[PDB]
Amino acid sequence: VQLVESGPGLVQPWGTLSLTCRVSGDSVSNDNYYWAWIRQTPGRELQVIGTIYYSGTTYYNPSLRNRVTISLDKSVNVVSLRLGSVSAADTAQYYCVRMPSHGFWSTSFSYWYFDLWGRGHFVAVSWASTKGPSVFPLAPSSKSTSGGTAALGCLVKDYFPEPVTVSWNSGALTSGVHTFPAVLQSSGLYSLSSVVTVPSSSLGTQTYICNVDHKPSNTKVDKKVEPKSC
Amino acid sequence: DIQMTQSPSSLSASVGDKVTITCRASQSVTKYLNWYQFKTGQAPRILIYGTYTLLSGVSPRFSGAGSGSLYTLTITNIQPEDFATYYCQQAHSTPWTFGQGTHVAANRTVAAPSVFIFPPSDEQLKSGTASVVCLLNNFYPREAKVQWKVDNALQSGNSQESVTEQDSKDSTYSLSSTLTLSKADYEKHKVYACEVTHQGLSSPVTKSFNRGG
Amino acid sequence: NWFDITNWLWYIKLFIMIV
Ligand SMILES: CCCCCCCCCCCCOP(=O)([O-])OCC[N+](C)(C)C
Ligand SMILES: *[C@@H]1O[C@H](CO)[C@@H](O)[C@H](O)[C@H]1NC(C)=O
Repeated sequence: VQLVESGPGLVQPWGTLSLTCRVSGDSVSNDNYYWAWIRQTPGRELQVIGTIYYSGTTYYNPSLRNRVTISLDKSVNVVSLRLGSVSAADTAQYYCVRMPSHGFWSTSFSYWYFDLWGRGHFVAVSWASTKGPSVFPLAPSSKSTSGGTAALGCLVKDYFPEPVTVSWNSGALTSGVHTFPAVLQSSGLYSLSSVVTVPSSSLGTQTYICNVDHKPSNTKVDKKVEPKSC
Repeated sequence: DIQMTQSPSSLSASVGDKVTITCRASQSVTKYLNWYQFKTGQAPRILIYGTYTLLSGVSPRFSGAGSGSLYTLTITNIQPEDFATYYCQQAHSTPWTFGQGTHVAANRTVAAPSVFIFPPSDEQLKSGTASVVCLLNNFYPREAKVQWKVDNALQSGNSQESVTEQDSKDSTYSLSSTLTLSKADYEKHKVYACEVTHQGLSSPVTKSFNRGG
Repeated sequence: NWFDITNWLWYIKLFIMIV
């Protein structure tokens, strides 16, 4: 059973924001399960936006009830969430969730718990428009070397909205990688760095490419990082 | 809405220790109390429902207890895969509500950071600004002081800091201090230096270069 | 809504199980 959420990265204020969750294990009309939408705001607070059932019945959190709708699309096995009149305070990670419906004679009747969660999908709500990042190499030198290992990276600067995804050598290099959280610059754009430590002996034989992705602006960038020889 | 509060908000523990997390509610929730595990990298994961019941595939180190308005999650022999943030949720009332979360991090032996410095990329000088990066790799504890010095003068708000989350296996942190400047100012001065103070260093560690060579 | 109803239904069910 797999739960893949998807939707837009950035939504304009006063717009309506729609997300879809593809359920890859069993049918949403299984009627042993309810399905639900739960969101986490920046600041770690967990809010349960809504609950839905194969029969059509929905529950909506009162503070949102005036402007939210959940529905099932049985033919493709997806569950949809629409949230209208959206403001800055709706910027959040949106999780799709499954909830056992225990029947009257079940040992665990009236016990309501969220037993399976999707990976989430982040949605920023802002008047500001999308803007892709610039990628600059952080080349190794004698000054970014400590002992037998050298450090290198690439700076992903000036982008909006979050997030950016960074990989090294197309996923084959995943040992000692540190891609930092973003920081909000004065300009109102985001920037981070991604750095890896490798054995210094491996420069001049192994190529190191960093692969940046920014789906809100359809940005893909491959930057090659060459040793400097200080 | 039933308000939920966990204690402590954050804690840290050595591998093997017993860890108890307390969840108090504004009303009585009559044992309709669920516990969830949140780790970066994976999808959120339930571990307990209805105070006591473990779900399949959850290790029996986790155990739930409580009644009335007061419940408690217990990690018996805490393991590397258990370091995470835990949430309690009430199913008693119509709008389901979570706690604020308890972050459980690792205790570890002191580890000094390796310090690296990066001057700005030629491409970026072409763009018209200049960022210089100081990297502090694989250290513990989290507290570290990073000062920038340009020709021996200390900087203001020119730089920003960022800190990774604790490494799953290393149990250590890394930190980037990026100092951003106009190309003008960067071309003005010569000697750019990054000074680091941290426990498990005896003397402050400085990394510096001369602009150009 | 139905959720809150199950809260009481549990006690109803207990009343039944006793007999
Ligand atoms: C008409 C029926 C008469 C019932 C009168 C009320 C007294 C019955 C006491 C029964 C106590 C058993 O529940 P408990 O284990 O203590 O905790 C609550 C367990 N649930 C969360 C599943 C509900
Ligand atoms: C880690 O354990 C040592 C051993 O007693 C203790 O002194 C120290 O305070 C602990 N650190 C934290 C952050 O709890």
